[PDB]
Amino acid sequence: GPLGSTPVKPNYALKFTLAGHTKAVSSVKFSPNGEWLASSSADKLIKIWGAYDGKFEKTISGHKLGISDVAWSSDSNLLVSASDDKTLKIWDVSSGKCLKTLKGHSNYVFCCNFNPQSNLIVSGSFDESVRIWDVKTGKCLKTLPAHSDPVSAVHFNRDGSLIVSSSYDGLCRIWDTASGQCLKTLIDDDNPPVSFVKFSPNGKYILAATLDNTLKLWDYSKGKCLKTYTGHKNEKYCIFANFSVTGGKWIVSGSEDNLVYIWNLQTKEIVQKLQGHTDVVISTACHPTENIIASAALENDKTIKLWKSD
Amino acid sequence: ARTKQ
Repeated sequence: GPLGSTPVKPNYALKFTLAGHTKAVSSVKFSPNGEWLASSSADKLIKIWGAYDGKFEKTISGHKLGISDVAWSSDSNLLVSASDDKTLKIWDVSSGKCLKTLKGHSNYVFCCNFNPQSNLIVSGSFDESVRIWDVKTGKCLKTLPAHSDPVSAVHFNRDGSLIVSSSYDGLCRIWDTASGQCLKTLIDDDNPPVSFVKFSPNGKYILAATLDNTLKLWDYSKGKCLKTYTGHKNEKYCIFANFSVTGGKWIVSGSEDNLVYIWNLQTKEIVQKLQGHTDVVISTACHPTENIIASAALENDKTIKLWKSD
Repeated sequence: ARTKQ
């Protein structure tokens, strides 16, 4: 919009606060077609909300325990969610009904994701494994003995040929989806738990979060750390982190000081901090085409806020 | 749950 596309700093501003979840919100995700927003919560439910007006839409349910993650498919037609009931469920966002219940993990399922071709589901559990599922057959294709502690994040690259995973075991791993073979391990000489990780939108980099109030940008081919983003508080929870591109080029993340941080990807300088939540901001999301950010707070707050910028 | 430490 009106400010650059390479502005000095953006001016995100609160436009809506969504309320409905009776417990702590875990994550929020904008549909690929940018029309919706889905949120998972400790209250065992998933909620859909209009991306631009914030208006409540529907409540998809079925999980027996808490849901720590929820993700969309490319066609914006399905959702997958990681629950403490030890399962993952495929959902028809249209009918709100549960299509498949992926059974296999022996502990909580902490994270999940579809591949671009939406025929596969990657999952991360407490049991320290990473599983690849078949969306149609609802069966498990592989059980990667990925880490030696709980797995905090799982993500596919542009063509779903690679899977990146994180764990409290202080490790970041890249997997070959086809063979399930461990291709690379991003390591550190301190080994702080890795709370989050994700491929960049061009696939050349990995954005990772460690519980030492730090965010890192990695060149995975080279296995080198290019950027280090700091200034916030993250030592206890697994806060998702995003790549903002629609307007400027930022790295966005929730925080434990109840704020939302926005950093310049190149300079690593904080450019803006969104104030409004009254408890840790565990999840943020960046709108696919418009400068819209979606933040979600913990039980102490229980809301979701939508911020728009120029 | 992601909402618990």
